[PDB]
Amino acid sequence: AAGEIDESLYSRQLYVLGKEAMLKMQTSNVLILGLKGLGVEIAKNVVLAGVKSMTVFDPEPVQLADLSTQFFLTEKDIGQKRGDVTRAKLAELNAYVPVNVLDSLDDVTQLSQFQVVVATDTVSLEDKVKINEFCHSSGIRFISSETRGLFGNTFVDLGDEFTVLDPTGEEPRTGMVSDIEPDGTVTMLDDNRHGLEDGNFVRFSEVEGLDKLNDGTLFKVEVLGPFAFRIGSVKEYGEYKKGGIFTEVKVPRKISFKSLKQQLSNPEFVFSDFAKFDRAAQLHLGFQALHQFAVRHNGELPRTMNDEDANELIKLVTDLSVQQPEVLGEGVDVNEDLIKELSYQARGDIPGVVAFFGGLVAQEVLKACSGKFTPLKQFMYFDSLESLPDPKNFPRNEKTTQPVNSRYDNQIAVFGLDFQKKIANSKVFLVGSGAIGCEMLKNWALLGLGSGSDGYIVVTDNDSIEKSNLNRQFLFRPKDVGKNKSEVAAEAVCAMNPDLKGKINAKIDKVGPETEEIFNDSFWESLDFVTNALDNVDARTYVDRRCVFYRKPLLESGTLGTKGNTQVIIPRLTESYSSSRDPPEKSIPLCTLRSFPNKIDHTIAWAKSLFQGYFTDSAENVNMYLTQPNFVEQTLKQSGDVKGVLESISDSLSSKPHNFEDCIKWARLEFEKKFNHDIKQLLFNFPKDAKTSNGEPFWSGAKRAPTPLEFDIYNNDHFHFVVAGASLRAYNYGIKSDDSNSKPNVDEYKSVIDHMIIPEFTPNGSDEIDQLVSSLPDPSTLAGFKLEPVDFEKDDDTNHHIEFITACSNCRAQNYFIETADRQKTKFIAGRIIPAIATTTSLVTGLVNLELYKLIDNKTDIEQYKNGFVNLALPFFGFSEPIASPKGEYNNKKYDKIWDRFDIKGDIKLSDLIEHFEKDEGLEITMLSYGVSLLYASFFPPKKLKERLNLPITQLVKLVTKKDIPAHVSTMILEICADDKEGEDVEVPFITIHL
Amino acid sequence: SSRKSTASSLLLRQYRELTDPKKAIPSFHIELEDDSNIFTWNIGVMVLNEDSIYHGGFFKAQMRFPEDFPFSPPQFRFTPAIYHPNVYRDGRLCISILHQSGDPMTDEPDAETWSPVQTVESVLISIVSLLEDPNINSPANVDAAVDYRKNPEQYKQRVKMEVERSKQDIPKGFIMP
Ligand SMILES: Nc1ncnc2c1ncn2[C@@H]1O[C@H](COP(=O)(O)OP(=O)(O)OP(=O)(O)O)[C@@H](O)[C@H]1O
Ligand SMILES: [Mg+2]
Repeated sequence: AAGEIDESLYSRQLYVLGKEAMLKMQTSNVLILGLKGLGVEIAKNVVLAGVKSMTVFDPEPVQLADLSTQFFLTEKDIGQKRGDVTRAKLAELNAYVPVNVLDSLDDVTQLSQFQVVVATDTVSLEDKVKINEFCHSSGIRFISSETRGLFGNTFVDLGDEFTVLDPTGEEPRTGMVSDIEPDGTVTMLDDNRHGLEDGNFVRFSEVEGLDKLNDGTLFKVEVLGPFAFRIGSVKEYGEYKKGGIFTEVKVPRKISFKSLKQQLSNPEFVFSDFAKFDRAAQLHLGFQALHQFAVRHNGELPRTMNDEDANELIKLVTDLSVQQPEVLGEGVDVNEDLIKELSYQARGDIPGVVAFFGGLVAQEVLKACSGKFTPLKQFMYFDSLESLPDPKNFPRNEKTTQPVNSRYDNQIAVFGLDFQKKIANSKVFLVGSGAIGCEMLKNWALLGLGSGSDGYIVVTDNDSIEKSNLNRQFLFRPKDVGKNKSEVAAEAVCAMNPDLKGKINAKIDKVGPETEEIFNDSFWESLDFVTNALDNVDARTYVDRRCVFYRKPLLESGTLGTKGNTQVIIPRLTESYSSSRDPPEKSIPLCTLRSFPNKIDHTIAWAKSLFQGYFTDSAENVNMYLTQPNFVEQTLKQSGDVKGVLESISDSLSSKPHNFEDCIKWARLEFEKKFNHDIKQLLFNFPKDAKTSNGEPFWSGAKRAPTPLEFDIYNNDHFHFVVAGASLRAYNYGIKSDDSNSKPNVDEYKSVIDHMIIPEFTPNGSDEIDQLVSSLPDPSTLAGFKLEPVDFEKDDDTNHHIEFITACSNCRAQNYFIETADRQKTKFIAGRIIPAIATTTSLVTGLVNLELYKLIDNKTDIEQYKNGFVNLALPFFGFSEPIASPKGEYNNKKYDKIWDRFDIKGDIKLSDLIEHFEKDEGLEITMLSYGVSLLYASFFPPKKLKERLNLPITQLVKLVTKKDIPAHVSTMILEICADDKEGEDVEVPFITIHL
Repeated sequence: SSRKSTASSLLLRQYRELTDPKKAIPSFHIELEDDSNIFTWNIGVMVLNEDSIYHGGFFKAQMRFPEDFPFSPPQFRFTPAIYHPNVYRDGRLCISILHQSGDPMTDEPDAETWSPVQTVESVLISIVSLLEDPNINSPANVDAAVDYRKNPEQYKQRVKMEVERSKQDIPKGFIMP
C-alpha cells in the first residue's frame, strides 16, 4: 500500500494536491476534539481527502439542539456519545481511512500518537492552551477553531520549524528565450510573456553557448518589463549563441509559528474581509472574553439576546484591552455594538458559517500534513452580520429567539422563529447535483428549507455517479455508482433531516432548451429563487437568461482546485452571470498544431484530434453512408474537406481487417505514416538547414526541426501506440482481440511486426470527387454491416482511450524533442478535467448559503450583498459588493439594460408592432430577430419587406426559419435595433410577446 | 464596458454597417446564409490593389461565429480551398489574429491578436493584407508554400489559374461591383 494512490478515486484531488503531497498525507494521523457541526465538517473533509487515520474525541451526549449543523446525528441518537454515533458514518466516507474513537483524554500524553490535533468549540481556552503547549513543544501541529453564531475564528500553530514546499500549487511558469546578454538580461521570444514576479527562481535548458547554465542551477529573478528579466553575470558560463527555454522553480521556505499563549497577547492576523479590517482586533478580544465569561458563569455562554450578559462582555473586552493595548491599538475604542452582537449570538450554530470554517480548517490540516500551500499565519476572524434580516420585518429579542424544542433551536437563536418559518416555506430550484449540489442539499436539510407547508425543493441532474466523484460528492457511496445523482442525494438528505421527507422533487432532466416543456412558464413563476451547482458555461448562461426573463434571484458559485467564487444575481439591481463570464481557453493556432509544435499541449490536442478521426468520425461516416441512400448529396452540401470524408469511407472499406493481426499491421503502418513518412515529407518541403525568412535559419524560435522515428517495440510509447491502435480498430470492426482476454505480451506483437515490409518514403477539381464516388462499394453489397463508433470515455482505464492518446502525443513529442507526459497529465488535458477538492467545495457552498439568508429578506440594498473569491492555497479571502446593472437611455427615458423589457399582448402583426413602437416609445424598429434568426430589417428590398410586413410573429418565424412554433410555447423573446426620434441608433430593451 | 450589447445584436449591427451601400467600405460582399443564421456569413473577397499578386480575384468564404462573441474568435474558411501559402486543403488559415493570446491579456502589447475591442472589419482587413502580402513566418504544409519559397514561375502561374477560377464565380449575381 505504501507509495500507492488509488487514481480512480483520487483523480480530481491529485490534480489539486499532487502525488507527493498525498503520500505525506497517508502517513499522518489526525485527531479532532469536539464533534458538533464544526468537528464533523472538518472531519468529513479530512477523511474524504485521505489521511492515514482519523481519531475523534467527543464523549458528551447528543442533544436535539446539536442537530442544527451536525448532519450525521439524528433525533433518535439523543442521549448517547457523539464520538460513537459519528464514527461509523464517518467511516463510510473512505474505506482507505480508518476512523477511531478516543474514549478519554485525561492523559495529555496520548496526543503523542498524532501528527495533527484540531481543537473545536467544545474545548475550553484553558484546555486549548494546555493541549497547544504540549503540541508546540512535542512537535505536533495544532489547529483550533470556533463558531459563535454568525461569527467565527481559526488559529494555526505548526511549531518552530515548518517547511512549505510548494506555496501556490499553480503550475510553474516557462517561456522561450531569444537572447541572453553577459550581464544576465534574458530577452523573450517573438512576444511571449514570462509571467514571473520579482524573487522567483528559474532554471534554463537548451540554452546553446552557456554549457553548465543548463544543469539545474537556479537564478533569482529581477523583472525588466513583461518581456525580460535579469539573472546576474553569465560571463563564467560561456557566450550566448541561440535557443533556450526557461522554467520556474519553487524553493522551500522555512517558517516559524508562535504558541497560543504567545498569540493571545500578540496575534498575527490573516484578514477575511478587507472591508472589516478593524473588526479583527475587536473579535480577538471578544472571543477571549467569551471564555472569561464562561469561566465565571459555570461554563455557560452569554444567554441568547440577553443584554445583561452583553454589557458584562463589553466590560470583559475593555478590561482585556487594557491588559493588551498593542492588540487593539492606540486611541482605538471598543466597538461596543460588535461585542454586543457577539454575546447575543454566542450560542448560535449556523450552517453556512460552520461549513465555511469546516472547509478552510480541513485544508489547513492537509497543509499541516504535507507541506503543500502556505498555512494561515496565524489567526483569522470572520463574521457575516450582513446576513441578519431587517429588524422591522423580523424582530430579534428574547421572545422571538427562545428555543422551541426543535433541531433548529440554535438558528432561531440568531434569526427568530418567524424568519426560520420563512426559510421553511421557500420554493427553490437547484440546478445540478454534484459536489456543490450535494453540499447545498446538506446545508438546506440543516436549514429546513422547503420543509414548510408552503415550501419545496426541486433538484435536477441528468448525470450518474462515477467513482471519482465519491471524493467530494459525499452523499454518494460506492454501492450508489451508476445511480442518478439527484435521486440518491435527495434520499440521502431526507435521512439526515426527515422534515424534508416528501418535499424534494428529484428530476433527472437536463436544463436547456429541449426540456422547456417540463420547466415551463408556470414552473419558474412559482419559485422564490434559483441556485446553480453547474460545471459548464452553457448550463450556467441558460439558467441565467431564464432567471433574467422571469426576474428571479440566482446564486452562482464555482471552484477550480483551491480557488472558488460566489456571485449573487438580484432582479432589477445587479448584473447577471452572463455579463461577468470567463473567456474559454485560447484555441491553439493551426500552424502550431499541424506543423510546428513546442509544447506537450500541442501534441495531445493533435493526438486527440487523430483519435477522434480514426475511431469515431470514420465509423459514424461509414454507417451514415450505408444507411442514408443520399449521403453523397448531403456530403457535397457539407463543404469541409469532402475528399477526406470520402477517403475515410474508402479506407474503412477497401482494406477492412478480418483478424486482430490485420489491426496490428494497420497500427504499425500508421506509425510509419504519421511519425516517419509525414515528418520526412515536411523536411523535404522545408529542409533542416533552410534559411528562408530574412536570411535567418527557418527552424529557429518556436519552430523545432523534427526527426523521423525508428520504431522500437521496446520504447513504451511506440509499443502502446500499436497496442491501442490495434485494440481500437478491432473494436471498430467487431474483431475479438486476445488482449481483452489477458494483458498484452510484447513477443506476440513483435512476432507480427518482425514479419512486416515497410514502404520506403516516396516524396512525390471535378474529376477528383467523381473517381472516388465510382470506387466506393455499393451499400447493397454490405448487409447488416455496421462499424461501432468509439465514445471517448476518459475515466475507464481498461478501454485504451487515454493509452492511445498518451502514446500518440508522446511519439509526436519524440518527433519534435518535446518531453513526454504520463497517463495522468494526458488524461487531464485530453479529458479537460477540472481539479476539484471537497474543502473548497464546502467553503464556497457555505458562503452561498450566507447570501441565501439575504435573499429571504428581499434585501434590495446592493451593499448588503457579498460576492466572494477564495484561494485556500494562500490562503486569501476577498469579498466585494456585486456590480450594479448597466443602465441605458432612449429619448430621455432611462431603463435597465439587463432586466427591463417591453411586454406586448397577443401574437401581434409586425406592422402593428412597428407602429406601436413609434407612437408609444418613439423608436423606429430597424432590425428584429428571434433567437438566432433575423426576421425583419428596415433595409430589406420591397419584395422581401411586403411579404414579411403583413405577417403575425409566429407565422413570420415560420416563414423565415422554416419551423412551426410548438404549442407549449407561451412567450417569445425578440431583439431589436431601432433609431430614436433624432434618427440615431440606440440600444433598447428586448420584447416579450405574450401569445 | 466594451461590448455591453448582446452577441446577436452586435453581429447584426456590424452586418448592417458592412452591407450599407452609402457607407461603401473597402470592397467586401457579405450576406448571411439563408438570410436566417446570423452566426454564419458568406463572404466574397476581392483584392483592392494591383501591385499584389492576387488582384482582381473573387474568392468566396464562410465565417462561423461562436455563441459568446466577441470574447471568443470566429472561424474562417474558404468555400473553395485556394492556392495560398497559408491555406490548407481544408480552407482554414494560419493567422495570428483569430486566436487568443492567453493569461492576463493586460495590454496586448506589440501586435495582431484577438480581443473584445477587435471588429469583424478588422478580421477582413487582415485576411486581405495577409493575402496580398503572404506571411512566411507561419507557412502551411501545402504545395503553395514550397513554391513561394523557391520562387519558380509555377507559383504565379497557379495564382493566375486560381484567380481565373475565382473570376469563374462572379457572373452569377447581377450586380458586380
Ligand atoms: N445542462 C445541465 N442540466 C442539468 N445539470 C447539469 C447540466 N450540465 C451539467 N450539469 C451537472 O452539474 C453537475 C456538476 O457537478 P461536478 O462537476 O461537481 O461533477 P462531475 O461533472 O460529475 O465531476 P467531474 O468534473 O470530476 O466529471 C454534474 O452532475 C452535471 O451533470
Ligand atoms: Mg465537471
